Amino acid sequence: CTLSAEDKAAVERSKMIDRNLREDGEKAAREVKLLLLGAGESGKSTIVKQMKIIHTGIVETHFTFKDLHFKMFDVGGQRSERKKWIHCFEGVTAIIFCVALSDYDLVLAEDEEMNRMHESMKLFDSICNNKWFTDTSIILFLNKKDLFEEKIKKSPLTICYPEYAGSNTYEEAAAYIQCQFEDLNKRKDTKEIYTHFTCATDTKNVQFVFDAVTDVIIKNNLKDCGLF
Amino acid sequence: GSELDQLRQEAEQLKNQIRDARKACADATLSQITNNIDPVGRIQMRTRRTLRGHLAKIYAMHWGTDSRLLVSASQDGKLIIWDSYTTNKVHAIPLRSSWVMTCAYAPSGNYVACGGLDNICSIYNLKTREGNVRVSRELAGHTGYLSCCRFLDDNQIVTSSGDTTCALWDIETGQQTTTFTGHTGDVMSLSLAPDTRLFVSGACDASAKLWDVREGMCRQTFTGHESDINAICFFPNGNAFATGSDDATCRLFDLRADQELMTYSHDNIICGITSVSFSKSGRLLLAGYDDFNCNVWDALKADRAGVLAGHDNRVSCLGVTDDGMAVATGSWDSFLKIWN
Amino acid sequence: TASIAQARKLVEQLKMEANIDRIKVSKAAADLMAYCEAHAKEDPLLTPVPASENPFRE
Amino acid sequence: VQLVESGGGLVQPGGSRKLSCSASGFAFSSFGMHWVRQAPEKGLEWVAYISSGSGTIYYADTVKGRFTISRDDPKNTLFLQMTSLRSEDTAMYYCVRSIYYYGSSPFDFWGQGTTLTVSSSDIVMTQATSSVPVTPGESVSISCRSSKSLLHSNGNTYLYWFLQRPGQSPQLLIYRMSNLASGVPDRFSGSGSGTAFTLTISRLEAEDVGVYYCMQHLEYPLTFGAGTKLEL
Amino acid sequence: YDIIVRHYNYTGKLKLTSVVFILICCFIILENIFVLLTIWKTKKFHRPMYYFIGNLALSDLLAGVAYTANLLLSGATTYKLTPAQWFLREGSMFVALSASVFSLLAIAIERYITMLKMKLHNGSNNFRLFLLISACWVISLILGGLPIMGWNCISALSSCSTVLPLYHKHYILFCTTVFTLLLLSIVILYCRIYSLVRTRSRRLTFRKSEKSLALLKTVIIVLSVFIACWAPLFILLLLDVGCKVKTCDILFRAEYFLVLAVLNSGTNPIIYTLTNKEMRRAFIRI
Ligand SMILES: FC(F)(F)c1cccc(-c2noc(-c3cc(-c4ccccc4)c(C(F)(F)F)s3)n2)c1
Repeated sequence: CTLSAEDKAAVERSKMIDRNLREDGEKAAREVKLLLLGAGESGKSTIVKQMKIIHTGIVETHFTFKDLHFKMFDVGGQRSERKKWIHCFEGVTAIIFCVALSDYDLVLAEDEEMNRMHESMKLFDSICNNKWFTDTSIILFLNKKDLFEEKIKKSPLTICYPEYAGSNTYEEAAAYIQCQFEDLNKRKDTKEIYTHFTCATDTKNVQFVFDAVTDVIIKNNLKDCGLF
Repeated sequence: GSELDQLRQEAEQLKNQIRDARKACADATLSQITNNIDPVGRIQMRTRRTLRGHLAKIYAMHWGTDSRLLVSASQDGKLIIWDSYTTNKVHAIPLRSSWVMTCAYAPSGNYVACGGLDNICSIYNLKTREGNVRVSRELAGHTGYLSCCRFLDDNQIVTSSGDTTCALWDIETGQQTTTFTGHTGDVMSLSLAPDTRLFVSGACDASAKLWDVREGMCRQTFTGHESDINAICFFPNGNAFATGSDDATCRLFDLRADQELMTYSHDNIICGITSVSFSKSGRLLLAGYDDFNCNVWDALKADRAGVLAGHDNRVSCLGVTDDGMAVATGSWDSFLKIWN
Repeated sequence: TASIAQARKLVEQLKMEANIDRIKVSKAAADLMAYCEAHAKEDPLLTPVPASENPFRE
Repeated sequence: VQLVESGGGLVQPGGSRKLSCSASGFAFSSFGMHWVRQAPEKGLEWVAYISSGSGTIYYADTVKGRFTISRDDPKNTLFLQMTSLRSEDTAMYYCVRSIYYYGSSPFDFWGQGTTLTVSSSDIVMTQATSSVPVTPGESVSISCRSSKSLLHSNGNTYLYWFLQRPGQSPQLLIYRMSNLASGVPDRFSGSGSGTAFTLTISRLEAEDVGVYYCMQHLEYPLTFGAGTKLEL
Repeated sequence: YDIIVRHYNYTGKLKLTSVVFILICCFIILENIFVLLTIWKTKKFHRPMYYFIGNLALSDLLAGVAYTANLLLSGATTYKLTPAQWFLREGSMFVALSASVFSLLAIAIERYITMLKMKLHNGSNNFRLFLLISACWVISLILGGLPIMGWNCISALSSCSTVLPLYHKHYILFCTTVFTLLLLSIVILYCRIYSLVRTRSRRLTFRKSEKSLALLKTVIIVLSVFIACWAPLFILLLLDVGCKVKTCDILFRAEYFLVLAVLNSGTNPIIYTLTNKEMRRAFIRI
C-alpha cells in the first residue's frame, strides 16, 4: 500500500527471520536441562565420566538416552560470587548433587577446625532453601561407599557426628547420613529429594536420572492442567 | 610484624586526612541551592512500538549511533538487531554459548560485541562481502565472567570481568594492552566518558573508582553506598555520574569534587536498581527498578515525576537515544517497548 | 611475608590520590544548573514534541 | 564472489533452451536474483525477479506469462526457461544479485553474462545526450531526467546509477541518491531534486570510460535510460 | 395465543418455594462472577487451560440467569404469553444446559490432550482453544433453534410431551441420547486419564504413588458429583417418553426435579476452584 518498492522486500525478510527464530524455539525447548553441583573432591568428574558422553568457565555436556536429550551444565570454573550469576539458572528441570561419604574424617586444607561433610551440608542447605529453586527437585548422589565402609570399619563415626547411638555398620550408617541430609529441606511440600548410592554400573546411574526426570515431567504435567 | 602495623597506621591517617579534606571543601548541599527553579509537573510517556520475537530473558541492549538501530541479547542465544521505526528485523546472529550478560554496538555501525558467562568476548562483523555475519575475533584472557563491554573505538574495546579486574583489549592483535586492578569485589558495570578519555567502574562492595586510559591507573575513589553498585552512567557534561545500588538508592557523585551531592531515595521503594541512564540535557534521570516498573526521577529536584509501569517482569536494560528522541526498556518477559 | 607488597601498593596509592585538588561544591552546583538550563531547548523528553514531527508516531 | 552463466547459442523460434547460472562465494539462499537483458548496441532492460525463498516473482510487461523462472538453494543454481520464443530476444543476459534491508546496496555484483542468437503508466527515464567529447582532467556533468518525482514518503529517492565498462558487465557507483558504493573512488558524486537528477565527476582518468546508465526503482516495473557514452 | 390454554387443558395442567429459590440463583451468580473476576484479574492464568474454566463459569452464570428468568415469568400469567416468547423462554433453558455440558466435555478433552503425551511445556496452539469454545456455543444454539424451526408441535395437539406442552415427544428422546453419549464420553475420558498416570509411574519409575491416590479421589468425586445430580432429570425425561398420557402422575410434580440442575451448575465451580492450590491462593489473596 503506502510502502515503496524495496520497502516491501524488507518486510519479507523480517518474516523469514521470525520464522527461523520460531522454528529453533520449539527445538531447543523439548530437551531436558539439568544443573550439576558439588564440592571439589565430591567426585563430580567421576560422575560425568562414568555416564554416557556424546559431546575455564561453564562446561556443557550433551548425551541422549531413551529418546531424551539431556544438557548438563558443570559450573565448576566460576570463582566469582555465586549470588550474582545464579538467577539465570531459574528455569531448570532438576539439580544433580554429588557428595562423598568417606570425606568425613579428612579436615580441609589450610584449616584445622572444620570438616568437609559440614561444608557439604551447609552448601546443600544454601542450595535447597534458595528463593529461586523453590520448585525444582534435587537429585542427591552418594558417590563413594566402599571406601566409606573401609574407613568406618577402622574409625568410628562419632568423630564427625557427635550424636550417634547406632553400631559401627554400614547398613544403618548410610541410612543415618541420608536422614541427616534429607532434614535440611524447609520446602517439604513443593520439592522432593531423590537419594541414590553411586554404583560401579553407569547404566544404573543413567536409569536413575532418567526415572527422576520422568517423575518430574509427570508431576509438572499434573500441575499444568490443575488436576491436583 | 611491626612494619605492617606502621603501614596500617599510615594508611589509616591518610584516610582521616582525606576525610577532613573532603569535609573542608563542603559548605552547602545542592538541594539548598536549587530551590528557586520551577520543576517539571508531570512526565506522561506512552508506549509507541512493541518489539517482540524473543523467547527468553533479556539482559542487555544498546542503541546505534544514528538512533535508529538497536541490538538486544537474550538467553536463548540470539543477538537480534531491530529497526526502531518499522519494527522490522535486520539480522538474527546466533551465538556459541547461550549464556550472555552484556552487549554493545560500534560507534561506526560496523561491529557488534557480546560477552557472556563463558568469559569470552566475541566480536562480530556486519559489513562483510557475503550475506552472513562472521566472528571477527574471540578475546579470551579473563578468569571470571564478563559483565559489560563498551567499544572505546573501532579497534579498541574495554571489558569488565568478575575476577576483580578490568582490561583494555586490541581487536587487531587479539591481546590485551593495559589491565586495571585494585577493586576488591567483582566489577559488574562501567561506562565510557563522552570525550572517550576516562571511564568509571562500580565494584560489588560499596565502591566506585575512576580510571584513565592512557596512564592506566586509578585517579579517585568514591564511596557512600551500603550494599553495592549495580549500574553507572555519566552526566552529559562529563563532570558527574549517577550510580545505582541494591538497597533502593541511587546517588549523584562529582568528579572534580570527590563528594556526594544528593540521593534519590523514597520510603516506598525497598527494591534494588538494575539500570540507570541520564537524558539528553541532563534533567531527567531514568531508573529501572526490579519491582516490574521504572521511574523518571528528576535530576536536580530528587522528586519523582513519572512512572513507566507498562511491564510484566523485572526490567534489566534501558537507555536513551543519542538525540534524545525516545527510550527503550527491556524486561525478563522478552518484550521491548519504545517509549516517547 | 607477602602482604607487605599489597600494603605498600595501597599506601602509595593513597599518597598519590591525596594530591588531588578540590573544587567548591557551589561552583559545581552552579555549573550543573547552567548546563541543564542552557541545553533545555533541544530536549524532547521534558518538552512535549508535536505529533507532526516525532518519527515514532502511531 | 563469482557469477558464471551458460546455456546460450543458436536456436529456432518455437523452441528454446534453459539458461542456468552458478553462484559460489556467498550465501545464495538469502539473496534476491534479477535477470537483465542487454540488446546489442542498445539499452539494457529488466526481465524478471525472484525474492528470497521464491516468495514474490515479478516479470516484464513484454514477456509476462511467457518465461518461467525458479531458484535452487541446495545446489546454488538459478534457472530460466522460455516457453515461446520470438526474433527480439537476441541479446546479452546478465543475472545480478541484490539483498534488500536497511542500508544495503542492491545489484552491487553483476557478473559476466551469456549470449543468445535466434535465426530469423510506466515510468519513462530519458537521457540528456548520447555521446559527448571530453579531455582527461576535466569535470563532467551527466543529467538524467525522470517523468515522476522519485522522492518517496520515506524521504529518500530511488535512482540508481552505474558505469558500463567496454567489454565486461557494469558495476554500481551510487545506489540510492548519492551514497558512494564500496570499492569505487570518491571522484564520483551525484545530486538532484526529485525530477531532474545530475551526476558530477571531479577528476577524469583514462580508466573510467564507457556508457553511463540511470535506473528507476520506485516501482517494480523497472526501467533504464537510453545510455550516454563517454568519448575520450 | 388461544391454542396454548386449550393445549394445557388437554395435557391436564391447571410461590413460597420460589422466593427461597431466587437466593440460590443470586448465590450462583455471585460465585460465578467471583470466579470470573479472579481469572481475569491475575495475569498468571492466561494459558488456554484457564480459559475453559472461565467459559464454564460464564455458561453457569448464563444458566442461572435463564433459570431465574424462567421462574419469574412462570406463574398464573403463563396463559398471557404468545407461543413465540413461550418457545423462547422454554428454549433458553436448553441453550444454557447444553452449553454447560459441552463446556465440561471441552475441559475434559483438553485435559486428556495435555496428559496424553508428556509435553514438557505449557504453551500450545490457540487453533484448538477457539475451536472448542466456538463448537459448544454453536451446537447449543442449534439445539435451541431446532424446535422453533420445524418441531413446534403446535399442529398436533396429542403428539406433544406431557410435562411440557408444545414440545415434540421425539425431541426429548433425541436429546437424552446425546446426553447419554456425552456422559459416557466424560466417564471414559477420565478413566483413561487416570489409567495413563497409573501405568506410567508404575513402570517408568521402577528404580526408586501418593499422587495417584489423590488423582483417583479427585476423579471419583468429580464423577460422583456430576452423575448424581443429573440422574433424576434423566430418569424423568426417559419416563415421560415411556410413560403414557393421563396414567402418569409423578410428571406433574416436576418443579422440584429442576433445582438439581442449577445446584450442579453452582457446585461445579466450587469443585473446580477447590481442586488446585494456585487458584485457591489467588482467591485467598484477592
Ligand atoms: F417449564 C420449565 F420450567 F421451563 C421446564 C420444565 C421441565 C424441564 C425443563 C427443561 N429445560 O431444559 C431441560 C433440560 C436440558 C437437558 C439437557 C442439557 C444438556 C444437554 C442435554 C440435555 C436435559 C437432559 F436431556 F439433559 F435431561 S433436560 N429441562 C424446563
